[PDB]
Amino acid sequence: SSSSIGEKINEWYMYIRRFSIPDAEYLRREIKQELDQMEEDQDLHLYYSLMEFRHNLMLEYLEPLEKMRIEEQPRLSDLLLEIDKKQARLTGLLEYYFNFFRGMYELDQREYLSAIKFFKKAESKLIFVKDRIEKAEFFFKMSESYYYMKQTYFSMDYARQAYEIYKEHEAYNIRLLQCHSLFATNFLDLKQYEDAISHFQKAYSMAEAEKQPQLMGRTLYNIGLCKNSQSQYEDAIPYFKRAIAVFEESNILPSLPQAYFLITQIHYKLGKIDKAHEYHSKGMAYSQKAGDVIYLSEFEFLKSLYLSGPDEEAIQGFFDFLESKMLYADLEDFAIDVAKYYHERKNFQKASAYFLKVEQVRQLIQGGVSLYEIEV
Amino acid sequence: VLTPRECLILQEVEKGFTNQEIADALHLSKRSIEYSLTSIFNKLNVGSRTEAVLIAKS
Ligand SMILES: [Mn+2]
Repeated sequence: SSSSIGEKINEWYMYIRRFSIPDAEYLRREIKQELDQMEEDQDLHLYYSLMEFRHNLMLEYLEPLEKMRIEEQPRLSDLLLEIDKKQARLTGLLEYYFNFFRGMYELDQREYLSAIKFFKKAESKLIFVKDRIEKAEFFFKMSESYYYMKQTYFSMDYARQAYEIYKEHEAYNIRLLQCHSLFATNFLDLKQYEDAISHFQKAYSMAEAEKQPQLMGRTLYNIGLCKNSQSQYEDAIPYFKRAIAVFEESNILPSLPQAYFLITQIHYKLGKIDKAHEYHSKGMAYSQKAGDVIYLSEFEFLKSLYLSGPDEEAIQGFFDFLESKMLYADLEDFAIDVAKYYHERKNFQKASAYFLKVEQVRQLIQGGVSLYEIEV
Repeated sequence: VLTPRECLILQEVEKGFTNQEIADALHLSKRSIEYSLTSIFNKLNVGSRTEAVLIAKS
């Protein structure tokens, strides 16, 4: 993994600063081999090249000590200061990548406080990153990360910082488009549905310019999603239909299980069961083809709920599956869907019970953190 | 403060291995063992292999 390789390069650097030769050599070797077995991103390749150079500098500064009597040798700790002093630009760049990659690794480990701390250290080193497009890429990645951590305001703020830089270049309309997608998804979490739609629409027009099938489709899907979240089911249908058409014309297999799911569910909810069934059959098949584990179970769930009675025992297995996967947001939503199914059927005892399930799920620790070395 | 792997190198030194024998035992180049010792000896503040062995043992 790109994320794990960067963290190994981090460890390599810590051994280099200590002049621990065996350790640094072992990591250097393992890292070279791992990168020889992959097409690494440009950021990772550069970080490695920098560290390779820095490792050779370590050896170069050590070399004169070989011929020195011991008392004439400087303390390694001072050698290190000299290196950092005479190679200030290298060091700063290394600090930027070290912290960025450690932050990414911590995020991956779901260590959120730790990720933020490293992301901030990285940002303070951004001055060493000259290319303003590379800066925008950092802000863009911060935006995606805080979208994931649901620090919605910070996510929008970083998207704005990225957008401002992309706006000044002409060859980056695609990234600009994705900044709009970032604004939209954030608006969506804020329930600002019209604002989200409006940005998805902008993104759409841009993706159509760039003739980008995937983005075009996703954009259309997200609009349908917004409509669906407002329970405006009829209004969502045409957008889901258009998205599917786009995905299907090109052969974007990965996107299809999803594109078929909400529209299938909608037709169940609208009581359009023959149409539901056809969407279901197709969506289920696409999921089987792509080998999509999650969507297989979710299409299965639609049957369990809308056709099978409902089948509460199968629904329960599904709920447990989602939870084991930490798909809490979907789990809440599906429990609501079950509650609402029973509600319309005037089965209020069952509805109330699933509404209770919803609250239980909202009580789970979904993104817990840990303080670093704070005494209680 | 030696890493476990640096201690390992020193342990082989105490047993009387040559640099070449340490290299082979640890799958490192001899050159790397030389660098390692220069670093290790500096850290132990000693000026010889024999004397690194003594400070090691205390
Ligand atoms: Mn490669």
